[PDB]
Amino acid sequence: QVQLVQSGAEVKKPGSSVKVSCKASGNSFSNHDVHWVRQATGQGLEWMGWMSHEGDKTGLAQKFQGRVTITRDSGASTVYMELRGLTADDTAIYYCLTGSKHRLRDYFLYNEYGPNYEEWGDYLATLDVWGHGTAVTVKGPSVFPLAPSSKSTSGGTAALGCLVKDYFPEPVTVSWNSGALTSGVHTFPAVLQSSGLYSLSSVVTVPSSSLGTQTYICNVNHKPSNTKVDKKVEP
Amino acid sequence: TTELRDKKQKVYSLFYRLDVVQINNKEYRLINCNTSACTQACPKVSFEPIPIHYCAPAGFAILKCKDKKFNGTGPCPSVSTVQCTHGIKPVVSTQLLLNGSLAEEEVMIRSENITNNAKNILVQFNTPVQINCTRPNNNTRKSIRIGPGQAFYATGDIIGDIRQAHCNVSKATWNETLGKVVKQLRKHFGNNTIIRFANSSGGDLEVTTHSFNCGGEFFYCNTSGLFNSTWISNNDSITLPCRIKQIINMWQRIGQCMYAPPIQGVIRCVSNITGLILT
Amino acid sequence: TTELRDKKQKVYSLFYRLDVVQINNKEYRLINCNTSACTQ
Amino acid sequence: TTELRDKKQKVYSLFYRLDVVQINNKEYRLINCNTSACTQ
Amino acid sequence: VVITQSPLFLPVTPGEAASLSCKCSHSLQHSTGANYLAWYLQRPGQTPRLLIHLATHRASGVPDRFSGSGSGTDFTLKISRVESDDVGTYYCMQGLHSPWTFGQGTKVEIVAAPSVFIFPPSDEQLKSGTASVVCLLNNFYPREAKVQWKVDNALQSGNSQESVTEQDSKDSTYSLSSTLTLSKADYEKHKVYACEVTHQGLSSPVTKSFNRGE
Repeated sequence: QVQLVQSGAEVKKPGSSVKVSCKASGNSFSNHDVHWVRQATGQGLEWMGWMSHEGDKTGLAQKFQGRVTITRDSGASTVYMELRGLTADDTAIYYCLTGSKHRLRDYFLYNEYGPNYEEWGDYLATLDVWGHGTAVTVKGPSVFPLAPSSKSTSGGTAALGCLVKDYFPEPVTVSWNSGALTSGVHTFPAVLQSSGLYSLSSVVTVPSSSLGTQTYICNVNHKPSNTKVDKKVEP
Repeated sequence: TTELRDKKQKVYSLFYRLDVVQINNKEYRLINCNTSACTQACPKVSFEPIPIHYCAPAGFAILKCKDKKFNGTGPCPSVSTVQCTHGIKPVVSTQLLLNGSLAEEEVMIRSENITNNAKNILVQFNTPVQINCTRPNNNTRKSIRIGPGQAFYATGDIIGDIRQAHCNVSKATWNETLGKVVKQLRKHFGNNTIIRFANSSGGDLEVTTHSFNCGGEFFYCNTSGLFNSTWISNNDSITLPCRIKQIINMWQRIGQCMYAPPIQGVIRCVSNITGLILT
Repeated sequence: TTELRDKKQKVYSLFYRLDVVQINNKEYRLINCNTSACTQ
Repeated sequence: TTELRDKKQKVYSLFYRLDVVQINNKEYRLINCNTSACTQ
Repeated sequence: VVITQSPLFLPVTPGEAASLSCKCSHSLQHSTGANYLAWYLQRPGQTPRLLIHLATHRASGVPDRFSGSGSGTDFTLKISRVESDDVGTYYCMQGLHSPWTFGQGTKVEIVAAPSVFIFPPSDEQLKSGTASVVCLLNNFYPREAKVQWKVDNALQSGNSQESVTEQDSKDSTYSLSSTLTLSKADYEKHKVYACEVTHQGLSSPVTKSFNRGE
């Protein structure tokens, strides 16, 4: 159970470059191949490149040809992946990970006048340990009440919420009544608006009965801007 | 590798642990490869000793004493001469002399210097001492085509009476002859001395055990079973444990080797101990 | 194989079907190689 | 390639520039190899 | 070298079997006989877990209800007795041809009409010159739903955005919110604001509306 540690989240301008680093407990990149895989929100896994733990082989995906450098310090203590010419398409979580290989011999022809001619070839076997990833992203929100009304109430239940409008960048977190209210909460994924700012809403269904007596406060946290908002939602 | 210079072929073969050595299942190595190259003896050629006669060119004479007595050097009352020598079989062996000529009268003791212990002592018998040696292994020869063209004879499988090869000696005969030898010894050391026999001082396997030929196969026998006795002041049969080796060094010529091909079927050579090589 | 004992090169040549035999485009073999070496 | 006809070994040695010639650090060649086999 | 996974989306009744296809344009069999194909499950919020390696071998600790088969170009992952822990995206990955590549994934998941709620813009937001109206579709299944915003019955387009939650683990439903955004000026030129909703569970579309002011 090797543990991989990755460098922290970064925000980068379109056109710049990121260099992500990774360490493995017990200096395991000496003995186990490193891979890089990325994944954009809601999208598939994309293999980026690798280096053999022998340090005698590197390879990249076609898409990263000319874009990416994979390197390691001496003694393989830290591994690095540099991606240049960033665009919004490169906004993703970047994973460091390991895997095994079966270096099988394909071509071979024995020679009866000395050594033979060998041509080894590395073939990926498995992907073992995944790092936690590094989020690379290529204004604090306004918080408005979604007030419970007759237009949000039926059958003894009312809906109410908070609209978390116009923030950048991701992420934002929302709780209700300091975490005390969790049942019937739906906090929706953010949407990216034309302006380049995000918005989301959080709603909760509660007994209509309780509107006169129970207080509802949504707690909104946007760490990037150090914005912390508590908004009371009234009928 | 086979004839097809491209892909190899996983094969197997048997090898005595006297031929191979551990590197560093486990990894092993042909012992010769640390000293020199090794050549396979042709399967057609044999090693059977053949009687050879020697002749001198005109102007030179072959002189031959017929004196039954001889100290190893000195005047011979009865001298004859011959065209050529009698047929002598080139029997290469150590310690125990095989298929030689017999002595007349009594057992003969010959040495460059009896008083010096650094010299050897030659002992020639009067009566052939039978020795019968056996290798009870009806083994096969899984020959492998390690060309291109040239073929190698590997060791197939070993089946039959899985017993260690050994030699059979008539014990009473040995005791009797040994005694006759001791009589001689008495005659050059005194009528009040004690004679003890023991094995060699160990060291190299070739000088330690008994090396002799036997139908292409090379035997190494523990002659402790023979040379273990004593004499004072004034069946039965013996089994001698033997070992087999495919890689050996002849005449002690370092820098070279020779691989004898295995022989199919049971082997059972026969010889007669005619002399000894004591020290 | 060539003189450059490190990298090889692909070549071609013509041979009569009386000289070569099918193994087992297709694979063929110089007929002599099953009997003995050959000298130029 | 040492005696162990299987695995090679990295070694080094000194050679006069009168003995060797550049091919095409840099790559060099024993001058004799373009003319014949050198026997020691 | 291309990989196609099939189906793209697979709903499975709890306890029933599932069968996933991964096909490659080129054989994944090495000349030694091994097929370098692997299957991975990625659950929501997690890094991928290896299920099957070398086409047919379960990975360590993988329950025996997962099994892989296939050779050459066509490969299968069978899951017997599917449960909520098996929900997520399944990726195959070829390891024979450099550069190595993941498939695009098969999404695996386990009628309810939405309850529809509408929220006028807050007085505080209006103060700042913008009006967002929010429609909530709550606890519906299947995931396909359509929201159409009307303003004085005029169809709106290009001024709204929607977001859907992940499947609720307890009731197996989805919820969706849609937000219509207008300037204060446009918002104050109209009276009826309406969210019209279409879903498999509704025999005819449902409209939630309010009148600006009251």
